[PDB]
Amino acid sequence: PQITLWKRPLVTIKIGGQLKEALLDTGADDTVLEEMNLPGRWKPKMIGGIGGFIKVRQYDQILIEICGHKAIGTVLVGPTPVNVIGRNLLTQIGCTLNF
Amino acid sequence: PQITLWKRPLVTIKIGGQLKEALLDTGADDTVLEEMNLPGRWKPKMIGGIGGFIKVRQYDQILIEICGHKAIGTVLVGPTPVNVIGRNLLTQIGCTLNF
Ligand SMILES: CC(C)CN(C[C@@H](O)[C@H](Cc1ccccc1)NC(=O)O[C@H]1CO[C@H]2OCC[C@H]21)S(=O)(=O)c1ccc2ncsc2c1
Repeated sequence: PQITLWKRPLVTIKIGGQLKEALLDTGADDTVLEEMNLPGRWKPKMIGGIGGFIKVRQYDQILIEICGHKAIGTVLVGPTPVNVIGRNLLTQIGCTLNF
Repeated sequence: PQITLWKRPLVTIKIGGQLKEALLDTGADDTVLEEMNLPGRWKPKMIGGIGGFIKVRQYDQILIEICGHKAIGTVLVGPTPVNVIGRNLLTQIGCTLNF
C-alpha cells in the first residue's frame, strides 16, 4: 500500500502468534517492541534513542508479519514507549520513502 | 525521488540559513533539530522516546527546505543526537511510505 503521513503510520503485526500494533519508523535502525514473552534464546543488549539508552533483550531470526508481509529478523524487546518497526524489517517488506 | 531503507534516509535540509543533514523519519510526530541559535520567540517543550525525554525549544512558522522541497511549520531545537524531519513536514513535501 501507499501510506500518507497525516496520521501515525500504525499497522497490525503478528509476532509469537500474537497480534499487536506497531509504528513504521524509518528513523529507527532496529525494531524495538514493548515488554512481551517470546520463545527461544535471547542476549542482553543496549540501544540508544533520543533520550538515552535502555536495556533490551535481543531475539534473532524471529518470524514477524507486518501488514500482511512476512519478515524474519532481529527484534529488540524492552521499555520502549512504542512498538517500532525499524529499517531492518522495513527493507524486508520492500518499504521505500517516496516524494 | 524514491529512497530505499538499506541505510539511514539522510537528506540535506536548509533551515535558518544553514545546510544540514537530517533523517526523513516517519516515526517522528514533530521535527527535532540539533542545537542551533535561531532568532525569534520560542516556548519550552518535552518530547519522549527511547531512553526518555529531552527538553527542546519550540519555534513556530520556520521555513525549511527539504531536499529541494519547501515547507513551513514547527521545529523543535534541543540536544538531539540526530536531525529528525517529522510528519508535520513530511506531509508538506508529499512524502509517503510504499510497499
Ligand atoms: C521512538 C519513536 C516512536 C520516536 N522517535 C523517532 C525515531 O525514529 C527515533 C529517531 C532517532 C532518535 C535518536 C538517534 C537516532 C534516531 N529512532 C530511534 O529511536 O531508533 C532506535 C531504535 O533503532 C535505533 O536506530 C536509531 C536509534 C535506535 S524519537 O526520536 O524519540 C521522537 C521524534 C519526534 C517526536 N515528537 C513528539 S515525540 C517524538 C519522539
